[PDB]
Amino acid sequence: RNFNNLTKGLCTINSWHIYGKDNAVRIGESSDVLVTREPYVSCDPDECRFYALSQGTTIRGKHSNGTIHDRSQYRALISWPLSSPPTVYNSRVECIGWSSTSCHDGKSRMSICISGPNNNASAVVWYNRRPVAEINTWARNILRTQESECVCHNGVCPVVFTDGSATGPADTRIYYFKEGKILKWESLTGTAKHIEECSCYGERTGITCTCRDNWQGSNRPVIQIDPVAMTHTSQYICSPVLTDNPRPNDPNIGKCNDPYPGNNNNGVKGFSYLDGANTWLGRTISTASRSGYEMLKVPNALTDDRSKPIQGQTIVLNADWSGYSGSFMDYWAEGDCYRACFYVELIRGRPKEDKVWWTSNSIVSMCSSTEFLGQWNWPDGAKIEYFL
Amino acid sequence: RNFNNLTKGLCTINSWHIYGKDNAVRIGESSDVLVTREPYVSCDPDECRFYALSQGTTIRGKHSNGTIHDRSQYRALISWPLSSPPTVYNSRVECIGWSSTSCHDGKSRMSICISGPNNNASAVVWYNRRPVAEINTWARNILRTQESECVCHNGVCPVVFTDGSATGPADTRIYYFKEGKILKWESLTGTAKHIEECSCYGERTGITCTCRDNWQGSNRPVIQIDPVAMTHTSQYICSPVLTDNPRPNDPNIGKCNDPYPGNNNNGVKGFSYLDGANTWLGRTISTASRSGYEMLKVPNALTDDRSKPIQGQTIVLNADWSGYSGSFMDYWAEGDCYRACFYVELIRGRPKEDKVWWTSNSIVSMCSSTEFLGQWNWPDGAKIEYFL
Amino acid sequence: VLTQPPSASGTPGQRVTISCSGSSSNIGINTVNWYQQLPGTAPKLLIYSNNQRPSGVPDRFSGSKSGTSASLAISGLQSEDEADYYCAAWDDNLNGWVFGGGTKLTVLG
Amino acid sequence: VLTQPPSASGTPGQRVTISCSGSSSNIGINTVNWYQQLPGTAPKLLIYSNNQRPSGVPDRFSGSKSGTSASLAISGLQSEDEADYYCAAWDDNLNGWVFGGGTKLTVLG
Amino acid sequence: VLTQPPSASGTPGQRVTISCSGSSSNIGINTVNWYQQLPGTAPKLLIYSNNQRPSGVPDRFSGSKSGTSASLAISGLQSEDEADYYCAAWDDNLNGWVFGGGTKLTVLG
Amino acid sequence: QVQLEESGPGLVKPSETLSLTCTVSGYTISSGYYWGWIRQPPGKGLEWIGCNNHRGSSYYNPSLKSRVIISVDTTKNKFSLKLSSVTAADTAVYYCARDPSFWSSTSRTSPYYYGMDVWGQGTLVTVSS
Ligand SMILES: *[C@@H]1O[C@H](CO)[C@@H](O[C@@H]2O[C@H](CO)[C@@H](O[C@@H]3O[C@H](CO[C@H]4O[C@H](CO[C@H]5O[C@H](CO)[C@@H](O)[C@H](O)[C@@H]5O)[C@@H](O)[C@H](O[C@H]5O[C@H](CO)[C@@H](O)[C@H](O)[C@@H]5O)[C@@H]4O)[C@@H](O)[C@H](O[C@H]4O[C@H](CO)[C@@H](O)[C@H](O)[C@@H]4O[C@H]4O[C@H](CO)[C@@H](O)[C@H](O)[C@@H]4O[C@H]4O[C@H](CO)[C@@H](O)[C@H](O)[C@@H]4O)[C@@H]3O)[C@H](O)[C@H]2NC(C)=O)[C@H](O)[C@H]1NC(C)=O
Ligand SMILES: *[C@@H]1O[C@H](CO)[C@@H](O[C@@H]2O[C@H](CO)[C@@H](O[C@@H]3O[C@H](CO[C@H]4O[C@H](CO[C@H]5O[C@H](CO)[C@@H](O)[C@H](O)[C@@H]5O)[C@@H](O)[C@H](O[C@H]5O[C@H](CO)[C@@H](O)[C@H](O)[C@@H]5O)[C@@H]4O)[C@@H](O)[C@H](O[C@H]4O[C@H](CO)[C@@H](O)[C@H](O)[C@@H]4O[C@H]4O[C@H](CO)[C@@H](O)[C@H](O)[C@@H]4O[C@H]4O[C@H](CO)[C@@H](O)[C@H](O)[C@@H]4O)[C@@H]3O)[C@H](O)[C@H]2NC(C)=O)[C@H](O)[C@H]1NC(C)=O
Ligand SMILES: *[C@@H]1O[C@H](CO)[C@@H](O[C@@H]2O[C@H](CO)[C@@H](O)[C@H](O)[C@H]2NC(C)=O)[C@H](O)[C@H]1NC(C)=O
Ligand SMILES: *[C@@H]1O[C@H](CO)[C@@H](O[C@@H]2O[C@H](CO)[C@@H](O)[C@H](O)[C@H]2NC(C)=O)[C@H](O)[C@H]1NC(C)=O
Ligand SMILES: *[C@@H]1O[C@H](CO)[C@@H](O)[C@H](O)[C@H]1NC(C)=O
Ligand SMILES: *[C@@H]1O[C@H](CO)[C@@H](O)[C@H](O)[C@H]1NC(C)=O
Repeated sequence: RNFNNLTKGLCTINSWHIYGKDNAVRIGESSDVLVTREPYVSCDPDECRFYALSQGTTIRGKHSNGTIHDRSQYRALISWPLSSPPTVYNSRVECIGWSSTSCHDGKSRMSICISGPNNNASAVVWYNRRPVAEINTWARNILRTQESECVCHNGVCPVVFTDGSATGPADTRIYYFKEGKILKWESLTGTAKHIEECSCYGERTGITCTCRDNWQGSNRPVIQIDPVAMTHTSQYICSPVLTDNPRPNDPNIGKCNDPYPGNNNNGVKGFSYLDGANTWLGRTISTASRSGYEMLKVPNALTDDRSKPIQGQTIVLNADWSGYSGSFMDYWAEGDCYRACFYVELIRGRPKEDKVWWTSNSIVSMCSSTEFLGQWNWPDGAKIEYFL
Repeated sequence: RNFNNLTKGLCTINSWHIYGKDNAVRIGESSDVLVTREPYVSCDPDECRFYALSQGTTIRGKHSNGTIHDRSQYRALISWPLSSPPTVYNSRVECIGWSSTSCHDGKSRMSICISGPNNNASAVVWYNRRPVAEINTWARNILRTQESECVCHNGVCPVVFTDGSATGPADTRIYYFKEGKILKWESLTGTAKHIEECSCYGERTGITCTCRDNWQGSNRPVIQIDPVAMTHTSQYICSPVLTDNPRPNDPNIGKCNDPYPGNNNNGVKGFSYLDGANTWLGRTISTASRSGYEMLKVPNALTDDRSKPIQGQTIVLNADWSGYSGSFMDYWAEGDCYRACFYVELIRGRPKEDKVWWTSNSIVSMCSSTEFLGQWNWPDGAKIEYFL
Repeated sequence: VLTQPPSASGTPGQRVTISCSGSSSNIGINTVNWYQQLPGTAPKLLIYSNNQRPSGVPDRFSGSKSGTSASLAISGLQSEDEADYYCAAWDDNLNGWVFGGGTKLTVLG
Repeated sequence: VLTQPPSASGTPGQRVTISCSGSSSNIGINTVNWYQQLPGTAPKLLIYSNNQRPSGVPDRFSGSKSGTSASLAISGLQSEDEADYYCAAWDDNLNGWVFGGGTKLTVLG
Repeated sequence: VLTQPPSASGTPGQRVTISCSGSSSNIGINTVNWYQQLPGTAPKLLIYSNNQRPSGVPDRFSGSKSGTSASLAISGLQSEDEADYYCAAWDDNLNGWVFGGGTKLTVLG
Repeated sequence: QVQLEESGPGLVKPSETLSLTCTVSGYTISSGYYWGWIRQPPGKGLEWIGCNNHRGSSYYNPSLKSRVIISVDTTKNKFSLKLSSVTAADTAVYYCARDPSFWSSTSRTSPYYYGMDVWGQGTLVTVSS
């Protein structure tokens, strides 16, 4: 084979349609389904799979008690076929660690996993199932990565890392990898102030990433990466549509070389597709909780500080619990453009449901269409009382 | 394909990083996971798998009562993907027997398994999934083998066997196999006095094996095998760092043409990487029990009887139960050197935990790195009370 | 460990038996031996190989084995047969001579 | 949260101890500190790094840790040692200074 | 079938409410309507689309919906409001107009 | 010897933001030790709130973060604590303290996690109508 190149444009997005859904909790009630968090979707040239970090226990086991904590020596990155639940008998382990990211470059898959204590943390870069290279910490404060998939161009796969306070300035770096090896890295630049958990996609040029600001505001940072030059810049989305959670109420005028204030030290992973007029943003419905989920068509959101939605679609009702979301694409599909897709984590259990001592998620994902299609709701459908 | 040749050197080892972990017991609490012992790791040209001897029962079944005994007609060698638990639905059986070893020569896999009564025991050599050759006993006292993987060079795979008292002199032999057939064998020679359960790795020349002395001392034997000449020698490690378990307290000066005394008729499987300055030894923390595990960098340990550690890493805390350990390598990986790796068995249940009537293990493994990475702990994380 | 009853009895001239049992790793696979101990001395081997006896042992002592259990039959019980009887076998899990404790045989009268 | 008993006691001159315990994310991995609070003021650090003490702290105060539990031993108990004692440790799940509540040490007499 | 309480009551001038609930296939997704039936006649539509009312319906009748439940609030309760009130919604599993039975609202005095 | 002293209002109404300032003297805080705050309800034990340094590398108690801000003014050698939406449960003694952890004291021979060696005398804050 050869390396995948970013040559096609994005398809026009008129509506979204369902791509996949595992119903992991509904199944888990009576079967050997693993407890997971932080799911994402990624495709190889001929296959799409779900990825997630498991807790080293099944939903109904007794070791499911306390799964609310996310950094432990029992966590690992697993992969399983789309729309199947993450069962113990069909999952493959990709790596070990409490935080990770992965992607395919057209020849093979790269996977980066972070493990260790909060200070003396480390990351191991795997390629084609072999460990290749390692990274130690620099700030010594819970090294973090993207969670969602990475995008490669001609063999080069930029990856975003953070080490430092999650409630203050932090040192972030972009590493450029090829076949698992480090070509170079850069200190992050531009006007964004705090970067975490970036969701990225490529088009015909560079790679665009939507990230979380977990310090000052509800205004998401955007990173623009040029994989050939291996250079980048950053800014916030200039739009009076806030997308983080929690968030203050939407202003009439947005700003973008400064985070929009009002909700400190918090936020969630999310995504956007920025394409001039063909621009869509995702967010929760609730401004105070991880509940509901919607897509809004907001033309020129990246640069127009008075832009407002002109079209949209409800994915998850605000009556239903939501979770982290992010973007993905099939870069090997036939056609002259890429079909944009995204996924949403549906979180059940603690801390919102205190009747159980575990936490878990189900996953739903959707892809764009050029047709105007109808809409429906996508809850996980699990009855918490069945687990009591 | 062709045969694998031992042509590359060892990589510099500055630190160890996690390679894999199954969490078999934590999962087993609520699922159909098999009871095993004596795990090891071995790789084919494109895949790494865990190997272990199963007891013919699941952890939560009623036949798990009494699994403490290790020689029975219900034992078999199984293989399953790295970091997955040894479940009943994803394991492949390689052979039947209570003691075994295996390895890949670049074209196919060889597997040797021992079965039978304590006196009229026998071994069957399999190759490419067919039985090829058989070996009967010579001393008639529980024929034993290496447990961990074997190393092949240009098709020849030396294997170490023992038949005789485990508490006195015994007859040991080295067999040289090719494509499952016996080319020759040799009575063991050199100055080592008692050899069991050898852990071997190759470099650019020969094959180096670290073995257990289960009779006179805490000073591990080393066997040096030349696979081309099909000849060998032996000695003990000349280092005042004892590595067996139980062991007396470390002396100031070691010795090596005689076992270091003080703890008779006991000991465990373990390993070392001997490479002049780039020398690392593994051992338990406890001197009296199979608890904890650490790696020590002890330059020139093979020959310097006053050498002491200059660097090290804790793998398992002494608060946690440990078990057998050993070495392995991926001999098909890209690069100019071999990345050294090792594994540790974590034993749970009887005889240390008398609240349950079974025994089982979880497995963790690590590989070297040239970077200086931090360290963490790797317990299995199972709550014994959940099984009561 | 093999299992034996703590005692046995009968009158002179009667046939009495002592049983022994348990597992597949020992008497269930290997042969079983019987020994007789008198209060003041070392035990004597009476039966070996399930049903053979050393020269000098009376033929009133007859061993038998089946399955995972075994027994010693004493025909023509004599006053002189009052003794502690022991069952023993090689047990492959331990790889060496397991005893069942003993049975006290009392001759009545 | 770390666990401590609500109270402890002894007479002058006795050796008394205060325990502290729970989890693998905190004292089970990191070091443990002890602080002493008198009724009218801020707590003073007595023990750090499991068994070290700041200059000025009497050597009658001796810390120890094992497993997932720890303790503070007070030798030569004085009337002046009546105090609220606290156990604290970094806990990686929260990533910042967990306290066990306190133990009231009463000197009898 | 939707669930309604069998009765409701209050005195003139009070605000009273009638609840309606159950499932995700009906009021949980679609809109809810309310109808009022007097003892001698056909029911009248009061509320449609959760909170809208047909012309001629007093503004004392206010509908509301959330989640999988809904209610009708009657402000300024009048003697004339004594009636059988019904909750109804489209239910996609049946694909056609499910009713909750009715609630009898009694004006006291 | 560095001294610490808390100051600010002893009374805040419910829902209001509480603001306390700790003045540091005898030491320039731009040098890097972490400074932070501890809370002690009148009848309870100690609770850590958070700490920060001159570079803003803050740490906060997860139960309070998003409600609480800790900042450092190197120019005036002061640091301060702010908590929005105070409630009855927030009545407590607040203390400011110095923390030499994270090798911020400029030593690598120190425990990474050290403890709090310098405490101010503290202040009592009541939340009430
Ligand atoms: C079959 O399926 C299809 C597909 O699903 C269904 O059709 C869909 O129906 C949904 C219904 O929700 C629509 O979604 C909403 O769309 C509106 C936008 O559409 C209107 O406005 C557009 C722009 O208006 C501007 O330009 C015009 C130009 O002349 C100007 O006149 C106007 O004043 C303004 O300047 C128009 O383009 C659009 O017209 C088009 O569509 C018409 C539809 O019938 C058609 O007739 C026209 O010819 C033309 O085609 C139309 O006028 C979004 O605004 C809306 O999003 C808001 O509301 C949802 C409701 O829950 C909310 O969740 C969103 O968050 C958002 O509301 C918040 O943000 C606002 C931002 O300012 C704020 O103002 C709101 O108050 C609110 O804010 C609150 O929450 C935030 C949360 O953080 C908080 O911060 C705030 O403080 C506050 O609390 C939805 O997206 C679909 O677009 C529509 N799709 C299609 C393709 O038609 C169809 O009905 C189904 N059929 C059946 C039988 O079931
Ligand atoms: C982030 O992660 C990194 C990576 O993990 C962390 O850094 C690691 O921290 C660990 C802490 O455990 C270190 O492991 C120990 O290392 C020491 C060796 O290091 C010291 O000594 C070396 C050699 O000294 C000799 O040469 C010097 C030359 O001048 C000479 O002066 C000296 O007198 C002596 O001759 C030095 O090379 C080394 O210096 C280097 O590292 C320094 C670190 O800070 C650095 O400053 C220097 O510049 C330089 O770089 C340093 O001085 C090992 O000795 C130790 O192993 C012993 O202790 C552990 C403790 O539990 C024990 O388990 C071991 O078994 C062993 O102790 C037993 O055996 C001894 C053998 O004689 C015996 O004496 C002991 O009493 C003890 O024996 C007991 O148990 C046995 C059991 O059978 C029993 O038989 C006996 O009777 C008895 O009961 C550890 O290996 C890592 O090396 C270090 N790694 C790195 C890369 O730095 C880092 O801290 C983490 N950071 C954070 C923030 O968390
Ligand atoms: C799950 O783990 C929690 C850990 O706290 C258990 O909660 C403890 O349960 C014991 C026994 O009932 C109580 O004495 C403790 O006070 C509890 N601690 C807390 C903080 O509530 C819980 O029982 C476990 N059980 C289940 C069903 O998950
Ligand atoms: C597991 O097997 C052991 C085999 O000994 C069982 O132990 C015996 O149990 C019976 C019934 O309670 C007792 O009469 C025997 O005295 C026991 N023998 C010994 C040596 O303890 C044990 O009960 C089995 N059960 C479980 C739960 O594993
Ligand atoms: C990707 O673009 C580069 C630009 O030089 C080209 O060399 C490379 O071959 C392209 N990749 C493929 C698969 O053609
Ligand atoms: C291994 O070395 C021998 C030495 O003669 C050589 O003949 C053989 O072909 C080598 N193996 C391979 C795969 O080249």
